[PDB]
Amino acid sequence: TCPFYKKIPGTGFTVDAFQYGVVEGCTAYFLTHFHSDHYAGLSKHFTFPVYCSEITGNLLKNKLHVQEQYIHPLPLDTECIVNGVKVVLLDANHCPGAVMILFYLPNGTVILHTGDFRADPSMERSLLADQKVHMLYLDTTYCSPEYTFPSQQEVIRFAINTAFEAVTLNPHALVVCGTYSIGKEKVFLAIADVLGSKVGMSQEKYKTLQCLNIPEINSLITTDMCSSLVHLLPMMQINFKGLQSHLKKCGGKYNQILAFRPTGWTHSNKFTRIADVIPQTKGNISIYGIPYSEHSSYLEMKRFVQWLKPQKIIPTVNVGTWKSRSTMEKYFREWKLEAGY
Ligand SMILES: COc1ccc2c3c(cccc13)C(=O)N(O)C2=O
Ligand SMILES: COc1ccc2c3c(cccc13)C(=O)N(O)C2=O
Ligand code: NI
Ligand SMILES: [Zn+2]
Repeated sequence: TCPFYKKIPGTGFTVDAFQYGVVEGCTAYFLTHFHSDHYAGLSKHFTFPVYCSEITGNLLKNKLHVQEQYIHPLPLDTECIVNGVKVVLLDANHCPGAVMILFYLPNGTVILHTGDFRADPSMERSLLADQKVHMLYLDTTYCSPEYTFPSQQEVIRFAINTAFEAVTLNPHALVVCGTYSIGKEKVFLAIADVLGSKVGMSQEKYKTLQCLNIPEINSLITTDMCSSLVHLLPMMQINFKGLQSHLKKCGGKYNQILAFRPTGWTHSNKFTRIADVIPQTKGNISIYGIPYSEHSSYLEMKRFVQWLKPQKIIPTVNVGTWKSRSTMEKYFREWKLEAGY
């Protein structure tokens, strides 16, 4: 049962629809980015063409072992023709390799699928400025006004300052950052840079980062944990028990852990500004939850949609309940009446 919001009308295209078997009529499967809820179903035994960014294609080949004959990477900001239809991939400001897709239908309809994105004013000067867009398939993850969080710049500044202070006060403190999906790499890269260290991680995480075309990555990451003052761990280990366990394995090199858990929005945001964020502490371990989002805030999403002025909006997130659907449609109507389209 492939949902309608993953189908592109007038085409043989689906978007992020790999867990529904052979979709009837689908001649090309697009993947917006390498996140689990979006590539779900893709495996080494997929035998249909997959269209994606170069970075996403690297991850499909090396992490999911999809055969190269079915991986069709496309450059960004470049008009391409897929099965007789003009398409453009645009940077989504989400995770590495994440794209939005512009479809130019033969009948003149223009469709923008945002994939997952964090709307930014720089998108208002992309190839979208040249385009009337009739249908918008919109990442509505945080489509409610209570969803406020700081800029990525502000969050990284807090993380850098917090880590530099803690390690300058105690040179025997270890910094740990939690990760699961790709994305939010700036958190641990910026901290390692201010500490003059490479980032140590597992072989599997190292493999993943090697696929991301990050400039000078070999100067920034390592599998030699002993040489690193900043360690990556699975997000599930970012707790007092998991961190105590990791500290023991470091052989008495460290006597303190400062850990960061990059989250999306938490209602702590509704009460606390980034400068007033405090950690959870138990003994010699402190855990900071930092609101580093790679999705649009409500205000960022509203600004983007009011600039784009689409004729029709199709939400791709929070579609499962009538309450969420009615809430989002109320906001779309508000935005349209305020802006005048
Ligand atoms: C369990 O934590 C996640 C699982 C899946 C995803 C995800 C994302 C952000 C942040 C967290 C997650 C995301 O952007 N996407 O697409 C995902 O699939
Ligand atoms: C199972 O838990 C998730 C599955 C998918 C997603 C997700 C996210 C946050 C937090 C959790 C999840 C998210 O932001 N996005 O985009 C997702 O697709
Ligand atoms: Ni995502
Ligand atoms: Zn997602």
